[PDB]
Amino acid sequence: GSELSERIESFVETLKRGGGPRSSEEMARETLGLLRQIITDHRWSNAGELMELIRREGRRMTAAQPSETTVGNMVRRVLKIIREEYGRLHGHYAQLQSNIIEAINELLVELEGTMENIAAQALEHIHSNEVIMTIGFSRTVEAFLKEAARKRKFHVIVAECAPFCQGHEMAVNLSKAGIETTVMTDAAIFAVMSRVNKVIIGTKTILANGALRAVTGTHTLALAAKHHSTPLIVCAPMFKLSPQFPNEEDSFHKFVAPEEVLPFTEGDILEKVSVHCPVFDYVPPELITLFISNIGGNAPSYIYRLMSELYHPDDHVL
Amino acid sequence: GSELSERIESFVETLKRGGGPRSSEEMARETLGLLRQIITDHRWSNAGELMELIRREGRRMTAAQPSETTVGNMVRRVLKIIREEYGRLHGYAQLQSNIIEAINELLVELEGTMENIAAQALEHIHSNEVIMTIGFSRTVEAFLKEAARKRKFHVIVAECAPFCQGHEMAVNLSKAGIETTVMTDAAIFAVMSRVNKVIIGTKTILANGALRAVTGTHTLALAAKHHSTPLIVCAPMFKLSPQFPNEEDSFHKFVAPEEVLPFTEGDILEKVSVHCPVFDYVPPELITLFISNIGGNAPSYIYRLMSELYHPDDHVL
Ligand SMILES: O=C(COc1ccc(Cl)cc1)N[C@H]1CC[C@H](NC(=O)COc2ccc(Cl)cc2)CC1
Repeated sequence: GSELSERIESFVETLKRGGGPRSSEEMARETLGLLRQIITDHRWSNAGELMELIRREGRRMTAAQPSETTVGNMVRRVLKIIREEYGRLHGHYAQLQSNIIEAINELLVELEGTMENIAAQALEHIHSNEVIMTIGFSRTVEAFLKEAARKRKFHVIVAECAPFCQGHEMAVNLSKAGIETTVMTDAAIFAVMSRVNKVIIGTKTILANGALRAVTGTHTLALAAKHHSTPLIVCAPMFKLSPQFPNEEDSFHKFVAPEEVLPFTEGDILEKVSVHCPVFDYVPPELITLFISNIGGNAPSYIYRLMSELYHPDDHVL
Repeated sequence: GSELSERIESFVETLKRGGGPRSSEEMARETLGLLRQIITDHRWSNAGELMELIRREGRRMTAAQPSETTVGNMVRRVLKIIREEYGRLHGYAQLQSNIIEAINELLVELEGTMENIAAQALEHIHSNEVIMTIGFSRTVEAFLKEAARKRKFHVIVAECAPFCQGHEMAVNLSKAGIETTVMTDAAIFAVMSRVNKVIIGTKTILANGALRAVTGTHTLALAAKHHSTPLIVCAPMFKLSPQFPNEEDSFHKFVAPEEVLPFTEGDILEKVSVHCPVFDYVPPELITLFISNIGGNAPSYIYRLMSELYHPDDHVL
């Protein structure tokens, strides 16, 4: 009642103001915790009432932050879990609720071991004396490289990000493990692409056609990798996979304050100028060669089947 | 007279039978020596008579071996030299000493082409590089073996399937310590994902920037264009020819098929058709840069060298 509504409002305001929390795995875990706290302290007679309640709350959760699609596709996965449970129990009040609770429990067990499965399958994608290229900062590709460097010797080129240098902390965290990290700017990508053997990156949201939104500057990196025919690796978990089509809905990129690009101490020229800072960039599926998740490797021409294994087409509008 | 005739006939037979001599530089030197020897002991009143005489002997020399056009383009170079000398003397008796000193300075230019390629080789090799090379030629071997004097890099040598000529190049580069790796011509696209740039040579550069070379390098250039790696053809100026590709279908030099399928195979050698082309055709769109003794040139610039070393009248010879 009161505790649920204040936790929902604090969740909406935390998604509205900034990045709370930092990692996406803790955000997915607190989304599962919010959904289970909602379903253990509510009353429903039919499964469609719970479906409409989760739809109404998920509309507010995507209206809080449209760029953060992790809560949206997590709500959609929970909705398809509700649909599968009602289908398997239709062909149901306490047994159904216990089945949904244990399904959310085993989903949390699956969610806790995504990074360890990606690090375990990292050994069959990295060979010795290799040139690795990574843009931005994410713990998935960092655990990938720091597990592949336990038995192999190779080189990682960590490119920073031009609005805010998020690759510097990743570079000083990888160089503590001794993987010979090379740091450069965003303008040298094609200027290093003649020597890069394989590009291994992460992403923010896997779209439905195999496309992906990610940190900005990686569409250029994927274009240079397609130009130089180097294979592209996406170390992404199974909660960054969303059915939101790119050209279907608006508000694709997340535009932030232009102070990180052009500071306020520039002068009188800040009135007659128009400075934009898109923190996210769109990459088409033809520039992607391989996705790597906890269940293994998949083609970009296979992601639809994962949709057919994780999402319902009636829940795409939410 | 007699000495000229027996030397010309011995040259025709040693170009008809096999590769005599071995490298292209010494046979270009002996071709220029044959041309100066056949111009010092003849009598002519007009330059057109010597033009037709050089044309007839060049027709005989290309009829000796059509795929070996170094003698043909050197005959064409001597023809353009006597053409420009008759043009600068026309606008009458001192022409012979002019052609002798022109052939002399051409031989001085031909003696110092590989050292010029080695001098300009320093701006194309960086440290900790990988290098792919197909076939065997002394130009790219000398290139790498002096570029490794100040740089540390790697050389991938892919052997040739008709004649395994990459082996002597691998053991000649490994004596200099360039960390060369020997492989077949079969994992080229299996290794093209790591090759940074490809240093090769050629046998004959055509007029449109295309080139014939040792076989398997058209596939290698297709892989280099697929991976967008720069292709560097280290070739001198006597390997430049105006012979267009679609010209009477006598492009490839077909050799005996025992190196592909031996004679001890059995009864299946009757009902099979085994071909062995030693040369292959590479279009100019798969080439990024040519390296000659005067420097580097685009494949979209070779026509100007065709306008600077040859004349369009002498293309039929
Ligand atoms: O040292 C580095 C660092 O890479 C970079 C670091 C920073 C930047 Cl900006 C650019 C590149 N990379 C090495 C990785 C092995 C490779 N190759 C070899 O050492 C051996 O070459 C071979 C040999 C055989 C085969 Cl089949 C393939 C490659 C050379 C370059």
